[PDB]
Amino acid sequence: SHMDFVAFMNKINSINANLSRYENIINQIDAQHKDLLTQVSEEQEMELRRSLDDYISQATDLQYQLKADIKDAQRDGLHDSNKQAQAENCRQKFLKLIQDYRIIDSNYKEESKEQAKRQYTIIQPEATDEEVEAAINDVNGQQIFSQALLAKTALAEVQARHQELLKLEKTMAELTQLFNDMEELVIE
Amino acid sequence: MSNFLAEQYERDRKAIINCCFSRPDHGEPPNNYITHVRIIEDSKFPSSRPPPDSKLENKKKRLLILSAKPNNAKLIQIHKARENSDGSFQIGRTWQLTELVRVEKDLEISEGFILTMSKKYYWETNSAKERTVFIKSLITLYIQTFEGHVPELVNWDLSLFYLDERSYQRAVIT
Amino acid sequence: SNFLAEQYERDRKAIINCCFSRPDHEPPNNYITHVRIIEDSKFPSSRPPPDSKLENKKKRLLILSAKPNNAKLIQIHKARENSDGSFQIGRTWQLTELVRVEKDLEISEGFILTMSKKYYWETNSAKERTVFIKSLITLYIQTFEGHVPELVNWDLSLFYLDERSYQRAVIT
Repeated sequence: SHMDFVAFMNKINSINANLSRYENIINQIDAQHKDLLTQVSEEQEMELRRSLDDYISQATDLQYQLKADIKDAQRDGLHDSNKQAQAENCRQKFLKLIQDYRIIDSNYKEESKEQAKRQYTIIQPEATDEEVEAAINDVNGQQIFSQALLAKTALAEVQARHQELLKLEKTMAELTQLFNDMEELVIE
Repeated sequence: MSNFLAEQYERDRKAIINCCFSRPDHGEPPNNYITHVRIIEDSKFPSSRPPPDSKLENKKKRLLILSAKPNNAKLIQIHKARENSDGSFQIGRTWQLTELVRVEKDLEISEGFILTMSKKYYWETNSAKERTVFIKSLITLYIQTFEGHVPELVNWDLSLFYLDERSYQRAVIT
Repeated sequence: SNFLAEQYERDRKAIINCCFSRPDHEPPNNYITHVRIIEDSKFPSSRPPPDSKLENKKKRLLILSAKPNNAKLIQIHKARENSDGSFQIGRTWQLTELVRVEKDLEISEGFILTMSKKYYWETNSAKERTVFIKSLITLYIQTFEGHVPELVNWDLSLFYLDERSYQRAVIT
């Protein structure tokens, strides 16, 4: 009906609202990445991690809602040429933003591995270069019982960056599975 | 009818899977079929655009197949096969997806494209929209596999791969 | 120091009297050990900043017990001391849920337990953390056929382990 159409527009307006909301979150995540890669004091370093941890969870929530809200608009358009394209246009915009996020965490990951290799050649003066490459790469690594040195507090910052690398790759694994979820044309 | 291609796609899909991606070898288990496409290759012009008057003797009917190793979904292989008279398929050349460096569209021929591994390979599909489907399948499979990177894209509409100008220039290997 | 042994002794008999004495329909669980912890209200899953206001700290206790019909069903409890002067259990895990036990290298009192979620607490001192973790892991070894949780930043000599014996006894 006619009233059954303005509800579909409310769905499209709600999706576009959470799409620009999701784009500003991704761009905010990238800003934290650029700042965390420079020499910043421990004072506001964890204040940037706190904002980053809050942004990453906000992204996870908006991804799940957009995944459901768009797929909800797709099945409404199963029997209308225009309602299908509008929901399809929201799906293509969603996938574009997932691709931006995936690339953003990709650049920050390689620039965090290189930033961790510079933090690892000091605690392990040997190994370089063949063995420092496989130390940062592949969980778990050499963090186990490298505790011969009980300056003493900075010995755990390499583990903070190494776990962040794991948290980044898991996120990209989530973004990859979300990217393939939206590529499925769900029917009902 | 514009829908016969989908009929021969599923037909070729079962044929490809039956003989090349279902039985063990000599012996790792077979790779996992992903997608395929029928390509045309010029025997005396394999790495560049053939001249417009190249007689049908130089043309070859081949197929490109994308598969992944059964114990690692991040090791995708690019295969090249031909139809046997028996009806099945025979893989002739296998590339590793990590070898993909450049993907170029032919601005003049709506079916031609260039893939660049260790060498340059010019191929063209049967229809203009089969080039778009397969290349979008290949690029998507690359971004998904290699941590969100892209090979050098030339003459392509970046929106087809859910990219724009500043995100391509940020994930391109160059 | 002296009072510390008397502090956990008054807590022990009070916890038993309030939560592990009379049956409430099944008989209660048998008390094993406990430790006084500090829980951050807004940062319960990671290290809080030093400038975290004291209005975010909470005085809780981690209690270990087991059902009287099976000494291999150890449960983890999070008790609360209240204004009434009484103990009240408000969170319960199964010992099988324990996956990762991590020690904070910078904070001598901080430790991380990873059940369904991650939980960061602080003991009242560095020695009380060692006692509770050494009791928790030993209880885990004795229960799950010699297996250990994923131990991080722990000197395995405390649990009579080394590098080779840990990779074979871990659950992953």
